[PDB]
Amino acid sequence: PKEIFLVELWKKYGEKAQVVRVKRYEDFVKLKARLSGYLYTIRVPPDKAEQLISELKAKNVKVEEV
Amino acid sequence: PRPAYRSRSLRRVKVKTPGGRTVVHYEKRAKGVPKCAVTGQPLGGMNSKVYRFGISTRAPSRPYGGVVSHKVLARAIRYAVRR
Amino acid sequence: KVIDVGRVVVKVLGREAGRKAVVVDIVDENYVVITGPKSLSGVRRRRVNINHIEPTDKKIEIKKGASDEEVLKALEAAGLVEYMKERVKPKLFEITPADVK
Amino acid sequence: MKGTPSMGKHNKGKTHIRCPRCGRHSYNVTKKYCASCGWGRSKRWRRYNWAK
Amino acid sequence: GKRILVQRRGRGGSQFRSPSWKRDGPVRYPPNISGRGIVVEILHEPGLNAPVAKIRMENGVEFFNYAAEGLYVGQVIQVGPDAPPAVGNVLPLGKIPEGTMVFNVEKRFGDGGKFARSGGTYALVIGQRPEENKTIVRLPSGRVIEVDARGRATIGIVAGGGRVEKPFVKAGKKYHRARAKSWKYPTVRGKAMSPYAHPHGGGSHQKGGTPVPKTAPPGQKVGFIGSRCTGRGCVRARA
Amino acid sequence: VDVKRLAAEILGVGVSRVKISPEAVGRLEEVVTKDDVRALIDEGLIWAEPEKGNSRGRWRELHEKKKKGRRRGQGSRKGRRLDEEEAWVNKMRVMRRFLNTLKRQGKLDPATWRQLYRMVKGNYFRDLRHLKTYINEHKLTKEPVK
Amino acid sequence: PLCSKWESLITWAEKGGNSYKALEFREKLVECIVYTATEKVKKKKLDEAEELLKYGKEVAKKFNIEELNFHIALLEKEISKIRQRRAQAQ
Amino acid sequence: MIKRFVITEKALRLAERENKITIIVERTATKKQIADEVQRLYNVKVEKVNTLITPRGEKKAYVKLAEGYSAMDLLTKLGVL
RNA sequence: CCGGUCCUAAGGCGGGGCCUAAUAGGCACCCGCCGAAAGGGAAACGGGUUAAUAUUCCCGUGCCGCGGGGGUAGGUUCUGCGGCAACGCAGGCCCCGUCCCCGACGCCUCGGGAUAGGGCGGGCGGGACUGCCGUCCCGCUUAACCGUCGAAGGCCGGGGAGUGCCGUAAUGGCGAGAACCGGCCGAAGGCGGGAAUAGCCGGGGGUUUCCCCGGUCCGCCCGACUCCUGGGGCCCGUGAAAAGG
RNA sequence: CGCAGGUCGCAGUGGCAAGGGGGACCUGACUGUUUAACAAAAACAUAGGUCCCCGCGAGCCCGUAAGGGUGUGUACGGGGGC
Ligand SMILES: [Mg+2]
Ligand SMILES: [Mg+2]
Ligand SMILES: [Mg+2]
Ligand SMILES: [Mg+2]
Ligand SMILES: [Mg+2]
Ligand SMILES: [Mg+2]
Ligand SMILES: [Mg+2]
Ligand SMILES: [Mg+2]
Ligand SMILES: [Mg+2]
Ligand SMILES: [Mg+2]
Ligand SMILES: [Mg+2]
Ligand SMILES: [Mg+2]
Ligand SMILES: [Mg+2]
Ligand SMILES: [Mg+2]
Ligand SMILES: [Mg+2]
Ligand SMILES: [Mg+2]
Ligand SMILES: [Mg+2]
Ligand SMILES: [Mg+2]
Ligand SMILES: [Mg+2]
Ligand SMILES: [Mg+2]
Ligand SMILES: [Mg+2]
Ligand SMILES: [Mg+2]
Ligand SMILES: [Mg+2]
Ligand SMILES: [Zn+2]
Repeated sequence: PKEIFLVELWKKYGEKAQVVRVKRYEDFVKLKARLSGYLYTIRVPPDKAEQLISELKAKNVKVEEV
Repeated sequence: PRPAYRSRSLRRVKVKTPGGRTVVHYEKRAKGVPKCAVTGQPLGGMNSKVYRFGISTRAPSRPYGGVVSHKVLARAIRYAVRR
Repeated sequence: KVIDVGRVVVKVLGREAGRKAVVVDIVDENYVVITGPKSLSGVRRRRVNINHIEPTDKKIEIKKGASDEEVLKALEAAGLVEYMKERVKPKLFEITPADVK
Repeated sequence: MKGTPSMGKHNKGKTHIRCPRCGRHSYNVTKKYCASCGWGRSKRWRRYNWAK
Repeated sequence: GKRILVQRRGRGGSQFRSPSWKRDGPVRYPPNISGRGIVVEILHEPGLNAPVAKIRMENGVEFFNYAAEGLYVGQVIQVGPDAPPAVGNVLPLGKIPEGTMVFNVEKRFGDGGKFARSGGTYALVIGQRPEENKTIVRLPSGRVIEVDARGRATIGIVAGGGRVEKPFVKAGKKYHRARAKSWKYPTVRGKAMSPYAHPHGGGSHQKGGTPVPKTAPPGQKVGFIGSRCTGRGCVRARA
Repeated sequence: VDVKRLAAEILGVGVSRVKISPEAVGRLEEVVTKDDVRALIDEGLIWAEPEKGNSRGRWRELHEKKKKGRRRGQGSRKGRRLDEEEAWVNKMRVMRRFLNTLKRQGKLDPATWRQLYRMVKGNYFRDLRHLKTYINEHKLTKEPVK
Repeated sequence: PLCSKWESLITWAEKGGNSYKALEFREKLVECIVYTATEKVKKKKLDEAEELLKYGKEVAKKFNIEELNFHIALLEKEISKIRQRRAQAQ
Repeated sequence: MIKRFVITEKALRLAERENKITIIVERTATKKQIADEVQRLYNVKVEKVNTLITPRGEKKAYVKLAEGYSAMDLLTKLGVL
């Protein structure tokens, strides 16, 4: 598993994921892009997570809550 | 594999698991780093810890790279320029 | 002085070690500007520590702060162009720890 | 010590194993031949006339 | 049974052999060295009697020589007839001036060096007889011999001298030395055995033996073996 | 089957701490699987007795007394407790870092520093307080060291 | 500074037109600051952490890295909580 | 190459819970040959083969069928259950 | 992905040859091979499951070797770029050769850094006891793997020092280049990701092991015989080799 | 780690754990080794001393032989006695 801090970098893997897992906390949200090779995690502010989640759904990437 | 763990060839590493057990992991020791062909000292840029063979190590950007130290190369070039 | 404008040198350290160049400018007691033309020898134009170049007995006549084509025309005047393409080869098997203590 | 205590050391080692040619527990693993039929040192079968 | 210790040694059992795998290689001249070389290493070799120099020739040939005293790592040495008689140089014996101390002396050219190889020893070049290609040398024992003038020697004395002047203070110290050598350690006196195990073994008051002739057979040829004389009188007659 | 062997694996405790209620003696003969044991554990008919931890109440009371100076007299010592070699290491580091700081701040001249440095190494000073008194008594600094 | 090797590589990669590498070096710069500062806070080396956070705030301004600001705010919040507990205990 | 099926309590549990059939084969059969034989005889797809040699000298294979074929259905079809 | 399997050690066997009345007897020579389940050496960890296997089954998260597809950097006579330098950075592709290095190494001793483990005070939950006191006990965990950071040590640039000056646990260091300033390479391990969704503890409801709820915390200390690092000393003793990289 | 004070017992390293000491002679210098199953020693070994055979195609030893050990060695060395 790998951690990415930049949203722009993470989206390259997020757009190609088999599934994106969402784990919510009070101050941040973990988004985990499950690719065939690696699980890519990014921590984002909750407002950013909603925007990112909407874009992934619009690109027909599966999003699940864990 | 049990007498193989009685020898000190492998590191005995004690680790606690997420299940609450403390186990011993038997791990390999580091390989020696590349050394200068003249002085035998470790070469700069290549003395990182490596635990298995088959891993490509990048040599410094210099003629003769990870073969001799910069000190040996500079002196040998000074000799050749004159000679 | 040996390391002067026009003195041909061979860099001994760095990525460009072993390549011939020419001193074109003097900055201070530690640094001179060498540009053994990049298209000719592979040394780009920048300052260099005088401890990282070995002087050669060959010297050319050029002006202070000379440019790359002025250096190029002077090397062919002295007929050293093919000299400035050969890279010095060390003989590592003749070095012993006594020399590099 | 030569009796019962020393017998304790015959618990783990071996001189002979089973021979692939004759099947007896007679193949000397160090010498690499069979003490009964000679396999490994003799292509002919070992058998002496002093043996019945 | 009854074969005595000297007879069992010849069978070459493990306890009588030299553990020569502990060493890097034989210390001998290669047959075709010439030119200049560099001393690249000076090493301790287990079981040897002197430090060993590793020499690299210009053509990349490496060989082991016993290190001359004063030889240093990085020194340039010269091999051949043109070589000056300086310490560490390897010269044909017919070219070495008289009165010169030399070591690792070949008896015939190409044998690799035979005489004056132990630490602190040397041979003296006494004379030259070039009409038959012979050099006269004095060996460490004092014996004067003739050698092939084309054979090679090294200039100087063997390094590591004075080793035997310091006592082996303990039995354990000699024990560790013996393990790098071929010696059987330790030794039992003949008169400490029973008669079946030695000619000296036996009686209620055990005694040594009188000398045996040179024709004595193995198993009888122990003690003094065809000795010219014994004791202090023999040393006096030797002088 | 031995129900205690199975129960210990399920409860994750030693067999020595598995208790089987005597009211379930009728049901012990019917146990076949570990799931059967899990039924009995759920019904409370099999449980684990809490482990014993040695109580430290007596030790904690004694530990406070020893901090006040009690029970460490001549008659209670059987061997060496003070590491003399470690004491030297502490003594050198305490003194040297004090003297080296004074020199780095310019309060001590290097000639005076060297004399005190060698005197510290020579076991002249008993402790840092003794070193300070010597410095103050002999006016080795412009201002007294606290 | 601790993460100056990454600052130079970003300039070097950008000056060469390597947009992909400049992004990767940008990621490594944030990793260097956040990972090191987080470890210092976890070990309660608050002074070492604060110097990293100060430098982190400057390079975030220099390179316009929004995610660096978000993670610095999180770590500063944890630092104040640690300091709050210390002062109360004192 | 197949000698018989194993229909023990353990084998039947692995059929229902892990989609595996258990067979006894010739001791010299390899995992490659076992997978080929099962596919040819029964027209299923084999995911993987685990093998062992029993203390009585017989080779046993736990053959996991791919995710479109039922181990329980195959045993019923063969009439070995 | 745990061992064998591979490699060579001390040594051994076979063919050829030489010896032998002869062999199934001997072996200095040539060729090959064998020789370690404690040496060298590719790659897996945690949780769950069974009557009985568990790094092997199942779940999750990975790694190695070999091969292929796409993208990218790069290339397409000719060369990658930066830095005074130590050295840094995606550093094109295929074949062949040579060299070097790693593999690869004792004992004694003493400084430094960690981790396993242990403890103290507070908190939350649960347990023990009853004559008096209210104390005592248990849980509060975090694998491999990815990233980043890196102590000692070494090195680079500046500097240019004898009224010396800088030190250590100890030995001490310096125009054969000190102090001091800036930098480069660089452990165990830390931390984030893994990962709380697991496990544990407590409270409930089912049924046959499934579901729900709450906690999984704060601040300190000791600390190895385990792991890492460096300094010093000893030897008439010097502490393997090869595969592989 | 120390100081001052109070105090109990027959007994305070209270159990556990834990040298009796000194003088002299003979003898082997010492540590070490030994009769597995009646001998542990003053016996063997030992460092040190000394003598002998030997310049290497040697000396001494093994093998029927081919050949071998010492020797990957060389008198500050190999072997053999006391
Ligand atoms: Mg092994
Ligand atoms: Mg090892
Ligand atoms: Mg017997
Ligand atoms: Mg045997
Ligand atoms: Mg021996
Ligand atoms: Mg006797
Ligand atoms: Mg007799
Ligand atoms: Mg007689
Ligand atoms: Mg007699
Ligand atoms: Mg007490
Ligand atoms: Mg002391
Ligand atoms: Mg198997
Ligand atoms: Mg093999
Ligand atoms: Mg079991
Ligand atoms: Mg507590
Ligand atoms: Mg000390
Ligand atoms: Mg007692
Ligand atoms: Mg005695
Ligand atoms: Mg007896
Ligand atoms: Mg007895
Ligand atoms: Mg005696
Ligand atoms: Mg005497
Ligand atoms: Mg006599
Ligand atoms: Zn047989």
